[PDB]
Amino acid sequence: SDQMRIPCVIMRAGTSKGIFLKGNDLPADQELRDKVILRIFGSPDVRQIDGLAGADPLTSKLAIIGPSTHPDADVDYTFAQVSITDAVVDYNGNCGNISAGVGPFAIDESFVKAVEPMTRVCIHNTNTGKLLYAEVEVEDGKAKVSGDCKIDGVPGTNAPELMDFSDTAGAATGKVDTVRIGHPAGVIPVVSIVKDGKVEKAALIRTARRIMEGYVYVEKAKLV
Amino acid sequence: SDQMRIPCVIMRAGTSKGIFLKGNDLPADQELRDKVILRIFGSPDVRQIDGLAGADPLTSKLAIIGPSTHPDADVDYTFAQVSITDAVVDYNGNCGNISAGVGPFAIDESFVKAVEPMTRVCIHNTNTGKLLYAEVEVEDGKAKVSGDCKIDGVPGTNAPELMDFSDTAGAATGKVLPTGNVVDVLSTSKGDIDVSIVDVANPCIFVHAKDVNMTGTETPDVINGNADLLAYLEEIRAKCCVKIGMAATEKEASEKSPAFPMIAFVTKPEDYVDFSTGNTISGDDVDLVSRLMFMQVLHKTYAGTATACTGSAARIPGTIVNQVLRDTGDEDTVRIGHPAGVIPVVSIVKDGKVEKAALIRTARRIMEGYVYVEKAKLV
Amino acid sequence: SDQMRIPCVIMRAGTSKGIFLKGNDLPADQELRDKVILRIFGSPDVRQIDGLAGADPLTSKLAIIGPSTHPDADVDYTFAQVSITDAVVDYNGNCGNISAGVGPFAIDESFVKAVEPMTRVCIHNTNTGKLLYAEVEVEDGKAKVSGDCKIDGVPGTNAPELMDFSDTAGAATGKVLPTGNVVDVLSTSKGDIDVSIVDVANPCIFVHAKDVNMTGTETPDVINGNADLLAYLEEIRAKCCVKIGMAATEKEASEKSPAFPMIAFVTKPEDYVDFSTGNTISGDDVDLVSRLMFMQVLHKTYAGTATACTGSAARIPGTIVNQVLRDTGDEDTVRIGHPAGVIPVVSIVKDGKVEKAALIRTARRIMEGYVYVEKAKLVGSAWSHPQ
Amino acid sequence: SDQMRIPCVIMRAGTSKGIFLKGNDLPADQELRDKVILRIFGSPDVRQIDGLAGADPLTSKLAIIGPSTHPDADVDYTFAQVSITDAVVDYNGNCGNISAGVGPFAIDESFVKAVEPMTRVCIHNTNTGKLLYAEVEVEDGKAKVSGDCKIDGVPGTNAPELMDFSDTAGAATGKVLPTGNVVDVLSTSKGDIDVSIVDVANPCIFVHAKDVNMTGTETPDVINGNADLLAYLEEIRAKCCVKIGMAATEKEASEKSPAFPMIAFVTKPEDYVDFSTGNTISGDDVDLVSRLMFMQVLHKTYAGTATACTGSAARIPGTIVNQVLRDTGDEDTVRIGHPAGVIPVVSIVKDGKVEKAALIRTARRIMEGYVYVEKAKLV
Repeated sequence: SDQMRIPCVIMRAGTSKGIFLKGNDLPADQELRDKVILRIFGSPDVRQIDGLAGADPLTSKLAIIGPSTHPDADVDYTFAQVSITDAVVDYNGNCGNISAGVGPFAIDESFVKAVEPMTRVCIHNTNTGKLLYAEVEVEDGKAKVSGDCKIDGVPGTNAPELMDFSDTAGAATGKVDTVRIGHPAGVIPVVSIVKDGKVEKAALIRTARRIMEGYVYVEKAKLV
Repeated sequence: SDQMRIPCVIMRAGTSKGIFLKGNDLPADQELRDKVILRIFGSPDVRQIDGLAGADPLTSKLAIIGPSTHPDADVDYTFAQVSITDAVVDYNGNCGNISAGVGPFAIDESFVKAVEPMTRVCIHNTNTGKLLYAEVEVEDGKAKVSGDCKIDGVPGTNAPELMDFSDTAGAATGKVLPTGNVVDVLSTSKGDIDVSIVDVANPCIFVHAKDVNMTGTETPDVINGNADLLAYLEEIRAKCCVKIGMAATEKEASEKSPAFPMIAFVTKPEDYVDFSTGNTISGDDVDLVSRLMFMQVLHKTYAGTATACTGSAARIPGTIVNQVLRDTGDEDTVRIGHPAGVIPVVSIVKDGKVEKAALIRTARRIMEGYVYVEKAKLV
Repeated sequence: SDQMRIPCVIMRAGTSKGIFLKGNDLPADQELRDKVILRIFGSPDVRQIDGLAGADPLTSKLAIIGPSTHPDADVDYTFAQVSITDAVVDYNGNCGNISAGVGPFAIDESFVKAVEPMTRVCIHNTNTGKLLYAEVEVEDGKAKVSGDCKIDGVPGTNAPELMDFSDTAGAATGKVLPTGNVVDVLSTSKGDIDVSIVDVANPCIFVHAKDVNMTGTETPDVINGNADLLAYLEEIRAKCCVKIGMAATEKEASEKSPAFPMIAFVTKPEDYVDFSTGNTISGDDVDLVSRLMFMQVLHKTYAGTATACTGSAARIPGTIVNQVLRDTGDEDTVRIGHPAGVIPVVSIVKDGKVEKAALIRTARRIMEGYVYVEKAKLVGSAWSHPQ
Repeated sequence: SDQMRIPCVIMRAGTSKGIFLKGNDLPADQELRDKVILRIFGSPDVRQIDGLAGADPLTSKLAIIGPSTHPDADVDYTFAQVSITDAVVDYNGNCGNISAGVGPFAIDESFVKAVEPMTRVCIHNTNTGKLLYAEVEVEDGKAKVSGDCKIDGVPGTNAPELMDFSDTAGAATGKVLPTGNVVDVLSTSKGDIDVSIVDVANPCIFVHAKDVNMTGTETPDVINGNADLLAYLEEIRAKCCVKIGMAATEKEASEKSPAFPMIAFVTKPEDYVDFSTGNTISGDDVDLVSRLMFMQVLHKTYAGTATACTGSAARIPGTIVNQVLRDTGDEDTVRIGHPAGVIPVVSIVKDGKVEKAALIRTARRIMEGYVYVEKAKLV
């Protein structure tokens, strides 16, 4: 009676931790939808002590997953950066690491039919409108977790997943092979192709796994 | 098939977030039990990115609940701090904050029969051997969550829980007054100073604000920008550490016991500025003003175990805390004026015996479900 | 340990209980899939004591739900009647009852975006190839459960769901009117008799109650009473079965095919007695009285598929059902007078093509969580005959 | 928002199926409790189409589990028979089969610490005040499921569990022979009949098969299929219920106490068909043939309690059971032939008192999760 349950899963998506929710498990009204996300995350609060998020920007992001609204997509995906300090749910942009969780989650939730060795998943990003391509290793109707692929920022080794960003060209503007990078915590290669105005492939190897599934509670009285 | 499922609860307990597991859901082999815990939390990792914990010691604490092995206790409770950067599951002391979630957990899981208005849950701490008494508000078979009691560290208000720490008297030491004195005069690099050493919940050393050259109502920014004060308080801390048996040497105390005993400096109730909010706390709302150090640095509020210890000291005739304390007549509450507010503690000590050391906490179940552990990482 | 967990939902779907699973949560290997399904249900075992099924075929049904395999469909849906008594998972037909829960399941699981006050769900049935159209009441991202609608076989009242079988027009024969004619003269051991054969959801034969020496308003004791009427109705049924191409022989029709086509005798709205409560149903409540045989015996109420078929025939001008129907005008519902109450159906036919043939159903989620199946009983044997 | 969630477990316990709820998960108000239970089960309704239960008395059973309320017991267990046909939840007895899931449930839920090979669980049956003891095979913190033990009425083979019903004499009356007699003649609408009433684990009424026009070896279909036998068995049942203080009227007995006492009709050993397989159970394999009625209808196997009670009666010189029983010689086992085969019970009555009442059982968790209940059905 004091609280309400919401189904909810938590993922490591690449170098991030995401909280994953199904479109229908959230309020239709945007005002209430935002209050409820803030309550799940434990925002606004520097410690995020009364909610699921872990007080770092890398561990305070949302993926809402729903039925595809695009004839060429298996699944719709809405990303949000949930502010730690402010009452703000920011829907501006795509998260490349978080989109690495989407495919495996879509398979494990039967939004996409599992095909052994490898399932191609096509993701419709809402914030952008653009399509992403995930190539997912599948074993027994579920996403493979184990294997020998190292990405920097995550201890140990996991099943590789290829993300294709090639149709991201246009992001905000509407206008536009393995190359290294010495980012904050190591190194990272990508399969770029530079040809003026068309992007052939922008593909990189990510990694993901499900950490938890269950129900978050959210206090009713705090939705005054 | 790749991953393994373990039943699991996440709670806010006081100003902490903990993971609450049941005894039987964990392997009995200590060595592998700990490999699982580390895997559940995501350690070792600065970022704890491949686990449930939030990469801060406040959000990296474990609670294993099981059947009571003590005839007066309802539930057994084993605490552990799970290291972030290392592969250690440290079961050493207890944690006063996390214990706040145990009563609500026991009720919601039906370890204890729900009784309306309030359910008394007696918790046997495993790490320590001591009992804690919880007074939980209950409604419709569950622990009440909503209400209008406020605690520092947690936004908003909630339902109160009464945590009595009376049985932790002589925690670290075996005695409420380890030194046998109500005030000890301590030799110091800067001359003699008066100190009062009390051991309830955790050992605490008390000093007059004047004797360390402060008004007592200073601000965290003023206090932390005083290398000289800090060097001095640590010096005093370390000497009493040696004095009460917790280290052989001041170096050892400073290096290997940085946390306990704690040190606080006290004054009489007077008006002061709430640092966090720029507003004035009237001296009429507090029975004394205190400034607690924790980890060679000012604690921005007041630690739970320091609260129980301060209140206990208040009631022992002759301690620095008792001298400074505004007489409370028949009120058993003492009101401690910390930097950002006032925290009440119910404190009854008759004849050197602690009969109540009870503070108000709060707790809330955040999530329930199953954690996943990768089978290959347990090799 | 000893057991493996599988996600799982139990639903009430129409007057049935179904176990609803998701495509990727079952094994791909067909032989192993049926194994796991059977362990879930507790079959074979006449009591089904070691699984979730209720040991009655009403409560031993399966729905596998996964992503759509059809351009116009939101979701794919596979049905199966799990056998109580033998190690068999029977994927033959479809169940208009079980599919009543598909729509709500799809919404509650976010396979179809929730729309208030109502979501249309397009269901692609695997066993059959046809599409089904669910109109579902939604509130706060979920199928409504509470409401004022009453269905027989379910205590109390619930939120109504519209289930449209109009895409099962000519499913069994390829044509709505398997003969081309709205009425046919059929030869009989008792003379010629008029018959209308319509094929929506399932083929039905329709007969004037008068032409079988009935008033049309009798009772399950009275009808089942005289063996001449029972015998004569099987004759007609078996002969039509042959005529529309589903048997080569009356004998074969009535032994290898006793369920379909079905047969009903019909009259205009009238007062008549409900056998279950000696009460009286006014003729203004109904748009025709009708009496349905199923398995050589009177059906005590009305079969789902017959309902959809009857409503359709009623709108096809000429047919016996259509001749005997009360005008409805603006109202698309036709109310059918069966022997223990009045079932309704939404029926629109325009220019020989059927647009709505919709039953009113009800559904509700009963439980969600994890079924356990014991791994040792899944182990692949050399040969397993329990005899 | 239309529906409420209730945590919930389904188990096969022995040869029955049960729903296991924890104490704090059901409302405190008895009337609201009983309305919730009915919604969870789907009652009343011949089909139980809108609830969890299976529309057969053996699949409409409830166990509620809570903390122990008895100084020698690890856990509390309250049984209820949920009526299929009526709005009735019946707490007047124990259930032997269901009680077999209680040990496994208590361990899997951490009310009892798991001990490898075998964990002893002492169980306080609420309804009756008596204690039963269970010995459970544990592996990896949970009750074992897999094994080589066969119990007739459940396909395949499982981990065995030893159930001990020795502390359960006079479960409802306070006396092994509540009338004082081994045999009483009862007045009846068909004239005088001999009955033995024995109260061990639960009270049972034993009758000669022939005194009711049966050969004793009939089939659920054959027995469930004649109204008169059924109406007459209930008359006997109801009358002995009143005669023993569990009811005021015979009408009340059939309406408010339809579960207990139970009634069985018995015969000397004979060949009979096992309805569930079709196989012939040989007369040399049993010591007697019993047909047990439960909820006005044949009990399709045999009750755990009725098993304890039937064996005890076999050892009391004079009872109908005793009269019909093949001499066992040195063997302490009595082999009871029920409709689905054979159940053995180690049964020693030393002239007055029950020293052994022991059987083997088997248990399995089938599903964990949340039942939903429609809020509007409760207002």
